[PDB]
Amino acid sequence: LTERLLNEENYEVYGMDIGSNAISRFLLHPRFHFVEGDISIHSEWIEYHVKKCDVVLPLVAIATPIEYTRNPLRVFELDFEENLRIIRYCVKYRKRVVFPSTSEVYGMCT
Amino acid sequence: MKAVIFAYHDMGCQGVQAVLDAGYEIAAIFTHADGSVSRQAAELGIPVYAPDNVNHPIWVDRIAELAPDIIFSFYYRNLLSEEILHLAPAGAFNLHGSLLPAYRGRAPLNWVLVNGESETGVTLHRMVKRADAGEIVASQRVAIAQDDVALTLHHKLCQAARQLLNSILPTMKCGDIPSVPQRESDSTYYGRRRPEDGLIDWHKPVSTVHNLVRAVAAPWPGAFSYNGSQKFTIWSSRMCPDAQGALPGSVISVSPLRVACADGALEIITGQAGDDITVQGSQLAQTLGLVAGARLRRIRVLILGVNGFIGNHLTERLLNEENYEVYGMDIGSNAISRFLLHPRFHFVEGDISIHSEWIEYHVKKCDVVLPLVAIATPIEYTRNPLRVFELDFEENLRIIRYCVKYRKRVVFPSTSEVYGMCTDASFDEDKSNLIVGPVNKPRWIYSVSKQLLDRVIWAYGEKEGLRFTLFRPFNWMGPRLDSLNAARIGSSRAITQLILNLVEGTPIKLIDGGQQKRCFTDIRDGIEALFRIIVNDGDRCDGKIINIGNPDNEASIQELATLLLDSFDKHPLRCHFPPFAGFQVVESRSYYGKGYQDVAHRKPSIDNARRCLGWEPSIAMRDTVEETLDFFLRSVDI
Amino acid sequence: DASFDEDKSNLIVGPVNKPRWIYSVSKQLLDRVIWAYGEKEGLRFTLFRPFNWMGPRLDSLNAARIGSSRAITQLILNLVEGTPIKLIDGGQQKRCFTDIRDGIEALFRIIVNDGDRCDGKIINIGNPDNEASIQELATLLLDSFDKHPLRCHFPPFAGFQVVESRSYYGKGYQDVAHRKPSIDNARRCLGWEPSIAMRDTVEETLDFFLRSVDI
Amino acid sequence: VRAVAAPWPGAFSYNGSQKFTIWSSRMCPDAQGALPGSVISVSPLRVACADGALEIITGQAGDDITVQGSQLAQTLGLVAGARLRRIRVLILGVNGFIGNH
Ligand SMILES: O=C(O)[C@H]1O[C@H](OP(=O)(O)OP(=O)(O)OC[C@H]2O[C@@H](n3ccc(=O)[nH]c3=O)[C@H](O)[C@@H]2O)[C@H](O)[C@@H](O)[C@@H]1O
Ligand SMILES: O=C(O)[C@H]1O[C@H](OP(=O)(O)OP(=O)(O)OC[C@H]2O[C@@H](n3ccc(=O)[nH]c3=O)[C@H](O)[C@@H]2O)[C@H](O)[C@@H](O)[C@@H]1O
Repeated sequence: LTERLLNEENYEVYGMDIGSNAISRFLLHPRFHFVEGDISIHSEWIEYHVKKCDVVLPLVAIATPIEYTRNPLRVFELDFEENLRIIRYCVKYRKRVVFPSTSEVYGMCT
Repeated sequence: MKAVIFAYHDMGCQGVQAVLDAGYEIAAIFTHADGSVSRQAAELGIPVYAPDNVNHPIWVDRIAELAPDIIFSFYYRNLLSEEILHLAPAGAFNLHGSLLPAYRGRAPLNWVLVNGESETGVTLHRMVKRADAGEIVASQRVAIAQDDVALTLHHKLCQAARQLLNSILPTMKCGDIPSVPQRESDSTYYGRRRPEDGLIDWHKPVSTVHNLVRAVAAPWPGAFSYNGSQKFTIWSSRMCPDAQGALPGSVISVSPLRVACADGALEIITGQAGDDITVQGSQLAQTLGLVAGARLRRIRVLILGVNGFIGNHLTERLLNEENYEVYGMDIGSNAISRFLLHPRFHFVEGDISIHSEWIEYHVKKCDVVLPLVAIATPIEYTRNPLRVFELDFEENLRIIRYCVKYRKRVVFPSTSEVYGMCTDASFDEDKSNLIVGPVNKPRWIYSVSKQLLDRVIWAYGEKEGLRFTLFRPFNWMGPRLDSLNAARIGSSRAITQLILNLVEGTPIKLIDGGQQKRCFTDIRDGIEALFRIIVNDGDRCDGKIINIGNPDNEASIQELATLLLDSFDKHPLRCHFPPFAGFQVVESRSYYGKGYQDVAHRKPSIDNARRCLGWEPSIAMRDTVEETLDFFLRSVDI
Repeated sequence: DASFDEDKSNLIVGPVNKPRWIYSVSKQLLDRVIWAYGEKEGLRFTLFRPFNWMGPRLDSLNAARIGSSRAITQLILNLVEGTPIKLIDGGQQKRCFTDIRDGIEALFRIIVNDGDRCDGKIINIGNPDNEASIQELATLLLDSFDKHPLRCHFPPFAGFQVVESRSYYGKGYQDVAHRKPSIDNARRCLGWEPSIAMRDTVEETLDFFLRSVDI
Repeated sequence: VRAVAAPWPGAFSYNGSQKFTIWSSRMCPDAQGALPGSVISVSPLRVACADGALEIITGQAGDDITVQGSQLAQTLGLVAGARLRRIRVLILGVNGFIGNH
C-alpha cells in the first residue's frame, strides 16, 4: 500500500513501525515519512500522527492461526485493545479509518 | 570395623552390599535424594542420611562423633573436604569408574565409548586433595566389546566393582596399604558432558559417530542432528564402511537408513523425530520425510547515556566491530560527534528522567541494554542525596523492569563503592562483605543505592528469568572524563579535578591527608573487558557479577598527583599554563561538606574477569595519566 | 561493634548472592532517604529500630506453619503441635530480646517527643540486659511450657534438632551472630530504660498463644 | 500401604503438619493399648489402629531420602503422640436481579 500511494500523485504517507527491513526502497522518498512506533507502547506519537493525517489504516495485527491458541491473550490485547485505542483517536480527532476487518469474521459460515 | 559410606546410584547400591559382606559394621551411609541406595539402606535397618553438603559443622562434627575407622566413596557426586577425610584413621577410598590414572574426570563411562577405548575398569584409590589422583589399591579391568553400549558397559563395569570389592575389601580390614602412586603425566580429567555435546559431526569417521551413538545410547540423551530444523536422535547405529560415494551428511538409502560420513556411512537403526516415540530407522526417515539430501541480522546494543564517560568509548569499541548496531540515547551529543554520521550508530534524543515511553520502545527494539546514565561524584552524594537516589536508583530501575518485561539482557553498571569500606585484601564480588557508615553519613546514599538496585536485578534474574550481568568498574579514567568547565563545580572525579587545579593554577587539595590508596584502571582495559562481557562468549557472563579493574595500579592520591605533576611539566604546553600552585591537605567537610566518609584502600578481585573473559589489564598508571592529561590540556583555547 | 550505635556503628551485609539482606539494605536506603528529606526539605522525623521485640500477638500460629513467623512464636508453634524445635545452624547465636511493654513505652515516648529531643535523631529501642541464645531461649521456653496450667492438654515435647541454614531458609541465607542495642539515645531522649526481664516476656507470650487455641 | 508402595505415590499422613509417607509396613495384631493413631514406640515404630497397630518398616519424611522406620520417627522426632474463618463472597451488583436472591 505504501508503494501504490507513493506512485500516486498527491499522497503524503506517514508509516509507523518498529523496523524498516522491508520498506527500504522508498524510505527516503520525499512523499514518504517513516516514524518509529509500537502501537502497544506509544500513546502520544500515535495520537499526534492521527491528528496530523486524514485517513488512518491500523494495519498492525497478529493474523496467524497458530498464535490464536498459542498466545490468545497477546492476540486479543493487540488485534483488539490497542487497535481500538487508535480508533478512538480517530473518532476524537474526526478522521476516517480504512480499517482492516478479516475473512475469519464469518468463521464457519454456511 | 566402623565404616562410613558415601554411596549413590548403581555403584553405591552394589558397593554397600560389598562392604557389608566384607564383615564391616555399617553405622552411616550418606547419599543424595532421588536401583537406589536410600531404599537399600532403609530395608537393611541401616541409618542413612542425605545432606546437601556433608562438609558442614552439623555433619563434620557429627561424622567423627560416630568414630569412623574407614570411609568408602562409591560414586559420590559431591566432593569431600580434607577435614572430613581425616576423620577415619585407616582413611577414605573412592572407587572411580575409569582405569586410573586415566579419565580421572567425571562421568567417564561415557567418554570411553566416545573416544573408542578398548578396555577400562574399576580403580579404588585413596582420596587426596587432588581430583581422583590418589594411590591405586585394586583394579579389575574390563574389556569393551565391539557392540557394547552405555547401559551394557554400565552393568558390565558394575559387575566389575561388585566383584573387586569381594577380595581386596576383606583384606583391607586389617590395616594394610598396598598402594601405588600415579604417574602425574598419565592423566586425563575429562569433565562433565553438556547436552550440546551429544551432537553428531558427520565429517568424521563412521567409527567416531558410532562410538558417540553408543556412548549416549538409552537411557542417555542419545546422539542427534538436525534435518532442516528438526532435532532427531539416533539410539542405535551400525558402522557401515560402504562409502557409497556421497558427501558427509548426505542420505544414501532410506531403508536401510544410511548417512554418509568422511569415510563409509552410518546406518541408523532406531531413533526419534522430535519427542515422539522411538521408531524404526525406515519409519524414522518417514516421519522426517527424508529422501537423499544432506544433514545440517546484527546485534542491537542500547546505550543509555551514549555521550558520557563509558558510553563514548563503548560506542567506539562496539562500532569498530563490524556486526553491531548501537543505539545511544542522551540529552546531547557534545562529545560523540565523531560517529554521529556513522551508519552502524544511531543517536536518539532522550532523558530517562522524563521519557518513559521512548525508553520502553527502544528497549524492545534492541538486544542488550546498558543504562550508563548515573550521577557518580562523591560531592553530589552529600549535596543532592535525593537527586542521586532518584536518578541512579528509581529511574534506572524502571529501565530494568522494561528489560525483564521484554526479555532483554542487562549489562548493568554496578560500582566499586558497593563494597564500601570493605576490609578484604581484594574486593571479591561473590565473597567480600559490604560495609558502610551510619545513616548520618550520606556519602553512602550512592553505594547503598547501586547495591539495592543490584539485589533487585538479582531477584528478577532469579525469580523471573532476567538475563543480566553486573560489572563493577574500579576507578576507570582516561580521555572524556567529566569536563573541566563542569569540574569547576566539584562535580568531577578525582583525576580531572587535580588536572583542573594544574590548568587554572589552584592548589591541588589532598582531602583528609591524601594518603588513601585506590586501584586505577585505564579506559582501554575497562572497555575491552566490558566488550568481552557484551560478546558473552558461551554464556560465561549470564547471572555473574564480574569485576573490571586494574590491581597493578594501586596508588595514593598523593602518589597520583605526583605522577600527574611529573607528566605535566614534561608536556609541550606546560609553558602555556600558570606555575604550579602547590599541594595543601584539607578537611573532608571542607571540600565535600557535612556527612562525608571515605574508603581508605581499594583493590579489585579480577578473578571472575580473568575466568570469564580471558582478560587481564595491561596499560599501567603512567600511560593513563599522560593520555588523560594530553586530551584535557589541548582541549583548551590555545 | 559490641553495642550497635545508631550514630557510629557501621552497617555490614553479605554480597549480592545473599538475598537475605534484600530486607536490611531496603530498610536502610529508605532510612537514608528520610535522612536526606529531613535535611534537604525539613521532614520532621524520628527513626526507631526495634531489637527482637516479642510478647502477645506476634505473628499467628496459622502463619507460623508456613515460615512467615519470628523465632519465638515459631518455637511456640513447635511446642503446640508436637513438632521438633529446630535450632538452625546450632541455634547458638545471641540476640537481645526486648519486652513488648518496654518497647511500646519507648515508642510512646518517641511519639510524645518531649521537647523535640527526638527530631532528626535515630532512636534505638532494645534491652541489653536480656541477651540470650535461641538454644537458651528454647529452653526457657520449654521451662515455662511445663509449669503452665495447660501443660497437660498439648502433646509431648518432640525434641530439639539442629538443622542447616539452607535447609529451613533455603538458597542464599546468612545470619547475624550477636545483636545488642545501644539504648543511650533512648535513655537520653526518652528518659527510658528497659524493665521487664525475659522470663516474664517468655511466660506471657506463651500463655497468650496457648489459650488462644481451641481446646 | 502395599497398594501404592514404590514406585507408586505411597500412603502418607501428618506429623502434626509435616507430610510423611509409609513405604513398607507390618500390620501388627498385638492391640497394644493406645488411641487409634497414637505412637507406640520408636524402634519398632508402631501406631495404633482400631484392631491392633501398624508397624513402620521404612518410610521418608518430606522428600528427604527413605529410611528405617526408627530413623523416620527421629527425623520427625516422635514419642507416644498422635498423628494429627468463613468465605468472603464479593458481589458486584448485589442490589439487583440475581444478587438480592
Ligand atoms: O569508579 C570507582 O571506583 C568509583 O569511584 C568513585 O569513588 P571515589 O574514588 O571515592 O571518587 P574519586 O573522585 O575517584 O575520589 C577519590 C578520592 O580522591 C580524593 N580527592 C579527590 C579530589 C580532590 O580534589 N582531592 C582529593 O584528595 C578523595 O579522597 C576522594 O575520595 C565514585 O564514587 C564511583 O562513582 C566510581 O564508580
Ligand atoms: O525483630 C527483630 O529484631 C528482627 O527480626 C528478624 O531477624 P531475626 O531476629 O534474626 O529473625 P528471627 O526469625 O526473629 O529469628 C532469629 C534467628 O533464630 C534462628 N531460628 C529461627 C527459627 C527457629 O526455629 N530456630 C532458630 O534457631 C534463626 O537463625 C533466626 O535467624 C528480622 O529479620 C528483622 O527485620 C527484625 O528487625
